Amino acid sequence: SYMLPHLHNGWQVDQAILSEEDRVVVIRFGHDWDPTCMKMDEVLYSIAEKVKNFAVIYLVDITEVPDFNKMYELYDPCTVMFFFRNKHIMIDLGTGNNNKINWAMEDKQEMVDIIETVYRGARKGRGLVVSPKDYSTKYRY
Amino acid sequence: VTLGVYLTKKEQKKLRRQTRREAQKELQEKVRLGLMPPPEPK
Amino acid sequence: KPLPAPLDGQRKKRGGRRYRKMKERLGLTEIRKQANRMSFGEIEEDAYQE
Amino acid sequence: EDPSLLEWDADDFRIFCGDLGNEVNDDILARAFSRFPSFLKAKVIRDKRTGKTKGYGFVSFKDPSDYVRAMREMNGKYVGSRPIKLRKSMWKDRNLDVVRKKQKEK
Amino acid sequence: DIESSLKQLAERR
RNA sequence: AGCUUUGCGCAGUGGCAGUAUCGUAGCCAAUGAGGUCUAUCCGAGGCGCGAUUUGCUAAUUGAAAACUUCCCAAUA
RNA sequence: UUGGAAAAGAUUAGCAUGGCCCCUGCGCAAGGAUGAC
Repeated sequence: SYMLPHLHNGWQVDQAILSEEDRVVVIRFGHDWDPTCMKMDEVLYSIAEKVKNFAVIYLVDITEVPDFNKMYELYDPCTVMFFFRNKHIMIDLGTGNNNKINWAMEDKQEMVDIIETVYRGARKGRGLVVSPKDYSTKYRY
Repeated sequence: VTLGVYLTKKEQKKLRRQTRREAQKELQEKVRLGLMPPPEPK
Repeated sequence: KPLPAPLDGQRKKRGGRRYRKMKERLGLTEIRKQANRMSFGEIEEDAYQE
Repeated sequence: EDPSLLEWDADDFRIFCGDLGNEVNDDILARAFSRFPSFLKAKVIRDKRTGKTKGYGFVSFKDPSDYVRAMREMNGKYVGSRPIKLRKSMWKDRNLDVVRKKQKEK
Repeated sequence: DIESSLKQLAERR
């Protein structure tokens, strides 16, 4: 499956980041073999037709284009990062850093809310968007 | 020859609303662009 | 099933017999008193009335 | 007094271009081509001896109808690091204040 | 289109 | 010759404004949508969408809430 | 007149505009009634 077209070329991915400016660009640097990236792709497909009018999500393979995993240092098996009009917005997840999500978010509503908040912060220009979630914990009990 | 036909009541209401809106918009465009000051709204 | 764009209102300039009717009928003004105060000194209701 | 409007008194359509970034549209604020003279005799005002722009900048188009059409079509459009909008200029010196005081209380 | 990528992913898993 | 009917569009006035005003773009619809009266009678709306748009003024918070320089010092 | 240092414009409320329902003056269609030594 993986209906989201993965930008094979690194320069193609960079141009795609420079392609759209009025919406949210999310790149899934996870390798499609691992099950975690499969769950991330499933979550994206859940929000494929929802956040489409406000965002443009693309997949990525760190093996295909390695420059993204060597310059941005995306060492996680499946890290979700955002870039808005040549500005990598930071989501205030609270996991020590804000460059990636790094978690296999199995909740479609949580992903949709995060996308909406990221879009609102990008519109407001805040480079560090306050994520409306307590991602610092496992959020399970 | 050149002859007309009847109209519709719903079409009449739509035409009246659209014509009033278009007249207001045309007046605003003509008197707000900067060619002639508009009067006070009465 | 599209999703509405993350956009809000531009600015507020109208009010009174143009937007006040909706804010008085639909979003009608509640008591706004005797229901928001807590009286941090005393205790009106029971300890576990809730 | 402020001897500034002497270089801009052209009976044109003047608009308020402000609430933008400090460096956004620093020198190309009039580079747009929505009309014939763009923002003629207009620039971005700034706070002197600080290297910073104080927001509002001059926006004066010599064509009134073209200015109105461009402002309506480009209200809050993407302008550099901060999309700014347009609104009617004040141009209210003391020659307007005297007449306003005369016509208000009388 | 997506068929080739899906087949490639499946063949490695 | 004066007036006037459906009244129309302009401009003024009065009132209404979430049930309403309208597009209704999805659908039926002058080739009948609907029924306790009227049933061999009546004959044009209804289901769902979305808002009630144009500007000015005061205030309000904030250090600043915006329209072309500024805080300073003996004089003129 | 002379002289030294230099919130990416927001919240809240009314007023008219604006939307429709009524009338008026205007403009005129098709007509309706009448005066015509």
